[PDB]
Amino acid sequence: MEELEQGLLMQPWAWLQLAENSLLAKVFITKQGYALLVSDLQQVWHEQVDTSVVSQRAKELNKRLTAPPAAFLCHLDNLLRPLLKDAAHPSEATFSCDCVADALILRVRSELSGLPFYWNFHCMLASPSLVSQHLIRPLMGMSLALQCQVRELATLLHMKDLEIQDYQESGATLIRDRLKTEPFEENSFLEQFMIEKLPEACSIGDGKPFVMNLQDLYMAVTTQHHH
Amino acid sequence: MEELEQGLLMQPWAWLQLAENSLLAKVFITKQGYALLVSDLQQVWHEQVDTSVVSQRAKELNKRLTAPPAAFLCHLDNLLRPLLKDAAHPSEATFSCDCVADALILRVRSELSGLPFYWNFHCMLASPSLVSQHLIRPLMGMSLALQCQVRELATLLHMKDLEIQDYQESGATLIRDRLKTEPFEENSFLEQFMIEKLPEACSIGDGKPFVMNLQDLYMAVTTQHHH
Amino acid sequence: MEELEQGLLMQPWAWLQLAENSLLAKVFITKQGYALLVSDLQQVWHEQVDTSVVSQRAKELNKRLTAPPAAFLCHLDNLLRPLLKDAAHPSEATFSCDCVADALILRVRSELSGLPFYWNFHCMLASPSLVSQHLIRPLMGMSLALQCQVRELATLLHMKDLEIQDYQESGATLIRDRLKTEPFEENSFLEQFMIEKLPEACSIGDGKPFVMNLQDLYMAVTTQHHH
Amino acid sequence: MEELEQGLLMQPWAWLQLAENSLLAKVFITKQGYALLVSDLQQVWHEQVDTSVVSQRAKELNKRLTAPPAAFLCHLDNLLRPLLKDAAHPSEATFSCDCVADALILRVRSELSGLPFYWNFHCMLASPSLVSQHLIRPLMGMSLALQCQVRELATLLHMKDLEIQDYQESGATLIRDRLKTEPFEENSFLEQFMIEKLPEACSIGDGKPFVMNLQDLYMAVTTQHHH
Amino acid sequence: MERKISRIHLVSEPSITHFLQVSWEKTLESGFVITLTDGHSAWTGTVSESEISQEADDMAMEKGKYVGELRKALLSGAGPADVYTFNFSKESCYFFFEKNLKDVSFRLGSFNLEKVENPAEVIRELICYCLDTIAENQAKNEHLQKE
Amino acid sequence: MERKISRIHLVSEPSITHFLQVSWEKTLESGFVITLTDGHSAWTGTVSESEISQEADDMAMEKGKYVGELRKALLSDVYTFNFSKESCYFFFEKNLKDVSFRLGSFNLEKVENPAEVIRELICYCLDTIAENQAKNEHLQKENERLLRDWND
Amino acid sequence: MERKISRIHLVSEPSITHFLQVSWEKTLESGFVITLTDGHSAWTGTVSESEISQEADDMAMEKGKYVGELRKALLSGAGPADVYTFNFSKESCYFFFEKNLKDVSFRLGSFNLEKVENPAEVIRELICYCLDTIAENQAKNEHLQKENERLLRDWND
Amino acid sequence: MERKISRIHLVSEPSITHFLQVSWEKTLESGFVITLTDGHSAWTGTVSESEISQEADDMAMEKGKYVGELRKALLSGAGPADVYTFNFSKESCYFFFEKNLKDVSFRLGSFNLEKVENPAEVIRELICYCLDTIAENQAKNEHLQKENERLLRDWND
Repeated sequence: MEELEQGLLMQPWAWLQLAENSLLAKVFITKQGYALLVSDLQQVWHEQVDTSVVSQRAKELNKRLTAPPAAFLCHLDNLLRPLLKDAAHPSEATFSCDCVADALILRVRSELSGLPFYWNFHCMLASPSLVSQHLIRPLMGMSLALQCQVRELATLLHMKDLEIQDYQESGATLIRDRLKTEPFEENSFLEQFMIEKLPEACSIGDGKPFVMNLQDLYMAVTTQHHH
Repeated sequence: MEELEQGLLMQPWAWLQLAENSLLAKVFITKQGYALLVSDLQQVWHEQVDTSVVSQRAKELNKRLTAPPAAFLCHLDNLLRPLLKDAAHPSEATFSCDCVADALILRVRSELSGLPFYWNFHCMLASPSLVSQHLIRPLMGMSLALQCQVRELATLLHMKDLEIQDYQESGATLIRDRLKTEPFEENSFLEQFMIEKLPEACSIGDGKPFVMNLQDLYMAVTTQHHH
Repeated sequence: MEELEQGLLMQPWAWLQLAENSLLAKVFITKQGYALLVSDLQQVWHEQVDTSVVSQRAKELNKRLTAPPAAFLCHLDNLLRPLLKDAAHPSEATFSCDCVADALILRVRSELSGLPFYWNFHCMLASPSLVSQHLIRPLMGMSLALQCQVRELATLLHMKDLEIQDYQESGATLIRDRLKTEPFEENSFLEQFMIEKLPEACSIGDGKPFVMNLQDLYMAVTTQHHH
Repeated sequence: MEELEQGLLMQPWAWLQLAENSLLAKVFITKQGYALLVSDLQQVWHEQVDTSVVSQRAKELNKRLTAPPAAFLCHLDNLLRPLLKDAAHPSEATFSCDCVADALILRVRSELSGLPFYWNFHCMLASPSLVSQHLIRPLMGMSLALQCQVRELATLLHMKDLEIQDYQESGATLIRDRLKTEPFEENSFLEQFMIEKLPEACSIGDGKPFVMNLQDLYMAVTTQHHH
Repeated sequence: MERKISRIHLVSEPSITHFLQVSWEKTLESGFVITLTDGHSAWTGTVSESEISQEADDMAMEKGKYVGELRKALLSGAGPADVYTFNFSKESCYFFFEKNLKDVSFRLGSFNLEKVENPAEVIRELICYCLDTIAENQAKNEHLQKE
Repeated sequence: MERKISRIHLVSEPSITHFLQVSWEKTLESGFVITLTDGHSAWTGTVSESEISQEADDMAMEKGKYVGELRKALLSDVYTFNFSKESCYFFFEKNLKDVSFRLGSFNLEKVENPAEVIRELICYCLDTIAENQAKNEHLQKENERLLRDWND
Repeated sequence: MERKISRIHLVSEPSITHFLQVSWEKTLESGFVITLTDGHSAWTGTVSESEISQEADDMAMEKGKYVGELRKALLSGAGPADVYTFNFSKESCYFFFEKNLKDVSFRLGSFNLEKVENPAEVIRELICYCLDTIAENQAKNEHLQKENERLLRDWND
Repeated sequence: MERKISRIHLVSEPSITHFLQVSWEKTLESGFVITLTDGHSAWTGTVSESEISQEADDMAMEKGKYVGELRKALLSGAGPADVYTFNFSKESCYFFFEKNLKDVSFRLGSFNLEKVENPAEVIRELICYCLDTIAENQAKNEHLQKENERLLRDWND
């Protein structure tokens, strides 16, 4: 069922307030299972699931609950909103995380209608061909795309100075020395940046920045590949 | 052998073309061995050789030879450096690499003083810790960092709008008309960028672009992280 | 035959004995026929007749006698006197009775003109509506009204003690010592009677008292008991 | 039957109040049933029912009800006893007495303890013997006894007359000359009574008198004869 | 058609605490219904118009105090000691009410109701009249209190 | 043993109503006396303490809000009851969109003596309803009389 | 049989020269004959045709690449500043040579050669030879020089 | 020092081409540094201008008639009839070269030469220089050959 994955790509990353840790992931749920991809910037993870295991794992955790194999994912799907949705939440849905040799358990455990709604995540070490299509490749295109964005944008900044010329080359002094801006010298600006902004701009932190101001692009790129 | 690995980070990528497609790589050789790392942007490969393991293959692939352990490494770069920095290395280097069975061997052909020089790089799919440490980790920094350039250039690109507009609104004067620079707006710009230039920009491709016009920043990005 | 009865009503009783018992009888007579009534304090007996019937009896009793019905009755009336109409000779032709059956036979021998003049009284048990017109109702009136004979006396007796005293002051000449009648006390009086006199003042006996006494009154009541 | 009977004798008349001409009556009710007797100054009526007739009759008159016969008596007596002391007294029950053939009923329509009552008195013609023992015989005792009083009062009057005579004549003395109680001459006393007083005093009317201004004597004379 | 239930006691079965219901339009005089339950089996009946007079007269009470003295039993009227002859014959299906007051047994009203086809049905319905109005009186206990 | 009625509805007989009394002693955790009836037969169960503590833990529910839930599932669309006769087990789950789930359920034992049971209930259930009138009219007249007061 | 005597500098006598003669047919790769010495007992060895191919093949080179490579070493055909070490232990009497580089050598070729059966003829054969060739060239140079003019002096006669 | 090796056969022990090397400085009549060998042995000895002048008495004739014969015998002065049977004993280290004549003969020059204990060091010097003597001619022939070829494009340009 390669149907699942297909959607996992578009779905951008996000942040997740884990009980102790914190990792940016992406999940895609359907009526026939889900395909969650998580990572902590040090190593990716992934877990595929189909209706079968869903209901199976269901009673193995939500024993007091007897829910239809397909419907479960449907409800759980609506529960997972502490990412895309408001950064607030998720009520009492404290995400427990533990690691054990390529294994990563995302013991959700929240509330449902006022009852103890449980659910775990058996995400194994993500595969190469996978990481390549979610981090490496896609993201790589971003940096390669942003660079091309700076040049065309900065070069357009040159036209601003070029126009200012005719105004200045003919008296007509500005009305406020305030707006008066120094001529944009691509070489200059680009050398100081690596000594002022970059030092804290490159800071990947824990991936949080990545999600808060890049997905807008990320999605528009990863999708542009299969087209 | 750790002081070795460290340099394998500072080393900027390089796209080495081969008889069988192209392969991205960055090798850092010293005396206690070397540290290779190749990838086709789909899978990564490690390799942490050492003085010992050096002769087990050196004197093992070059019978008639009295080349010491360490010395062997130096004579190696003359065939690598003038080959990894570009594609102007003499045809005296087949470099026909092959791979299968979960592992990758870098078949290196060359010569010294005319005498045939053989040697290979027994690589094996890179481990998680690196798949990111040399890509995911630093690659993301470029994005978060590069974005700051646009966000900062756009502000100084907008700062110019104030200046040029101040003239007309108040002083009211003419110019060359040609340089009828249109006002700026990160939105109006982005959209035009996305639906018209973004694609031809975020082109992962073989990987050549990643270096030929970006590899530079990379070094500065990773360097700001550790040291 | 209202005539007879009416006369029988306003007719005083009388006392006549047989041998072991006497009866109180009130016999009214007239050429138109006779109407008698007798009783022994217990059960009354009445036997009115009509001229016609008279014949037969007078014949069967006085064989060798010959006398018309009317003229006979009168000649028979010579019984009211021997009846002790005023307690006269009770035995000048002894009587006879036999309270046999429901009727009462009253035999009355005689010697009219030295010639044995016999006759019987085929009397029959008297009727209730007849005893309440000859005894009950009429007799009750005597006792109820006689209460006044004592009442009027009480006043007249008390009225004398009043006159007596007017002499006690305007004098005191009491010649006959044994004449000083004690002051009448209507209260104490009526009392002492029902205490010492009554026990033998209401003693009926056989009726003799009723006749030799109340008769003077009885009549007046039985007669006045109409208008 | 003995008790209930001899008792009725020791009962003084009373006369109650019926919608139509009431009848002088006297009812002696015991626990073992009752035995009443009522007359209308013309015909007497006696009915001595017993325990049996009690329940029986009740089951017919008030089938829509139930109550122990023996005790039933007490609750019934309560309605008559009052009217036996004075007709005017709390009637609490409208009587509809009816006579016929030889029997005479006494419809006693009343209400006890909020629970509407109901009862009858299926009486009969008074036997010859009783017609006297309660009227004839005893009544004569009164009329006969009451006489003695009239005689003694007259006697006491004369002895007193002589007293006043011993003073005026012998003692030759005078007084107020007002209260001069003429010389009581019985012969004249009666000739005046039975011609100006007898009427408005001998009339029986509706038995109203016998039960009041005389009733006491009746009981006194009654208890004397028999018991 | 309002109605009122009340705890009762039978002479046949003393312990068995029977309960009566019966409903009516607006006038208890215009005839009505009858229904008794011993916590297992029912017992219903029905009145008629031509019989409303077949009771007040049969006895000795006027039509005025008809249901007057009768509403003091089946309506918890038992005062400080006011009892009321309340008995029903099962196997006979004959009802009767004869005012009991000091050795007396004044007949007032007697019906002929009998067991119902569906017992379990009625008993439950009766419970409803309790669990239904209970929330209503409570809906007024706090309502009117703080209108 | 303060009682409590409230009528439930079984899916085993989607039409014929039922009744489930629950007489608790002060606290609800301590336990109580729950009983099922139908106007003809009865089923009494006794879920005292020690059995309730092992429910929110066996069902993962939090005791902080568990005992409270029981108050809306034993004395009033949410919450459904399913009890089969011969099963002699009062199974009930918390109904909700998509699905629902068990909450404990005791083995309500029947009663060989319906009469007394079906009676005791009505015998006492005549208060919460009728005896409520004693407090109903005390406000139905007192408040409908105060009218002329606020207009003085 | 063309010779090619040239000086060397064995590790044994890194001071004393070491003349090395080399004979063969028309082509060197057909089986040359090297003969070292030092003025006191020499050494002669033989190399079969396929024996050199054995040497070449094991060097990771081709026939030609090795053959020519040999003459550049075992014939001093290399320039002066060139560096080719030739050591010969007097004990085992084993001859070999290596190409010097960044502290790296190569066992291009090597052979063994029995001790000289007699230093006399060997050392003399060399000298006696060097004198014949030097004389053969004299009658040829005294000729070419003389004839250099006899074939240009009177281009008219 | 201006030597001139001479392939010489010893009458004593023929079949052993010795190598007589006369190194004369400038004037040969004054000083005759001589050295001989056979490819294993070695000999030295010097005959100063005095040892030769005196010899003018031995041969009892002016220095002219003497020195002349010298170069003809030692320095190879040719001779269509001039023969010299070099002879000398080793056990005595006495060198003498007589001039063979029809049926007669007689020793001319003599040398009180002495053996040397350094055959290796000696033979090396000879071989080293002898290699150049024959080599210098090869380089001479190469350039002196391409010159006898230019006359081709010149005899008619």
